[PDB]
Amino acid sequence: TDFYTIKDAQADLAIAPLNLTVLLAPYSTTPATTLESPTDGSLAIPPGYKSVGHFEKQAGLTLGNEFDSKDIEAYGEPEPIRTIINKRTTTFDFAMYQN
Amino acid sequence: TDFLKIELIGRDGSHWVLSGPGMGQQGVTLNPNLQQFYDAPVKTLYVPGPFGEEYAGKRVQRREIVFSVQAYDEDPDTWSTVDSLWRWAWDYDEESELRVSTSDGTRFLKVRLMEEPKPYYEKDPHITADNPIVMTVTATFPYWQDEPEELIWTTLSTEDMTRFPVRNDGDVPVWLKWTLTAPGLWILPDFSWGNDMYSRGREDLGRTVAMPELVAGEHVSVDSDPRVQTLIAVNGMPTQNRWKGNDLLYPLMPGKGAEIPVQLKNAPEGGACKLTRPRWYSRPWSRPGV
Repeated sequence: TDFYTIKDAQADLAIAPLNLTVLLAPYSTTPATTLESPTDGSLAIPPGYKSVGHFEKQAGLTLGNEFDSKDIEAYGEPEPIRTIINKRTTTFDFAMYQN
Repeated sequence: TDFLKIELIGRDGSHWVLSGPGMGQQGVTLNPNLQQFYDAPVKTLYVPGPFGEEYAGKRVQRREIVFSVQAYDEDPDTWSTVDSLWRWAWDYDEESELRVSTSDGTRFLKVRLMEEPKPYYEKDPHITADNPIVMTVTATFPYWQDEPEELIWTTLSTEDMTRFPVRNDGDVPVWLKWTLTAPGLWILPDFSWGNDMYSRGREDLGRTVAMPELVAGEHVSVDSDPRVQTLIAVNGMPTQNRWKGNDLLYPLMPGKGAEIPVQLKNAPEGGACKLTRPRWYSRPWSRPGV
């Protein structure tokens, strides 16, 4: 098998978030299970979610994933036999313009 | 370094060079930070006095040497062989020799395992095949020794007398040992060398003690060492019983020495006297002092 066939890379699977928006809702609002409209598969935002408007372009939106890990090493092994991801913290930050 | 060479002779006769030229040839090297190795531990006594406390004498303590070694090889099987051999070189009941050789000669210390060794790292030692062993050895006799000096005087005359040259080049007093053949009446020196430990330092400058008359076959070992009984008959006779509250009391003080006189009388077949003088030092190496 040739290298290109082994790679089987698709450019269409690369998705560029050309226009991004952030919507916030009070904790009493029913959470959004999905954003796909059941009737026609369009973009359906549940009621109670309100956009934060424009935000900075150069800053963008940064999604941060933080892993807390623990190394399990055995008495008869030099390297750690296993690693445990105790927790995974998710954060996101951005710079809103509107008041 | 080539100025200092540390070796161990195990209880089984194995020879290890832990430091100096040839170190690690047997697979075991010596780690730094070894304690109570150089100076003999001595504690001083103090009694209350007008200006605080007054000096009351000193007592020497047994050595507690805590050191560490590396047992190393490229393959785990041979490392295991070396580690087993190192463990075999030690015991609690019987002692192994630890020699330090420098420009001041070779001096040895007899040491035994004070407690069980602490080997290996936190993981299994076959991974690294290069592991430390923590040794807590003890020296019951805390003084570094050299080979004792032995002198022989044999005679065929019934009455004879000789002068044994004796000298204490060490920094600590030593106790003399005599081996006297039988029969015959022996007179042995017990010179104080100025020692006032019995308030007779100069009264006993030329003190001689006459051992009891020995019957045939009653060869005696006369050791002034406080550890052992002074008179020991080889045949089990109570020779000390016929000795009337007399004893060898004085060691050979440091820096002192002379031609001590040994006299033999009433010996039909002559007699032989052997003098053993130990060479005890408080340090593995030290320049001669006088």
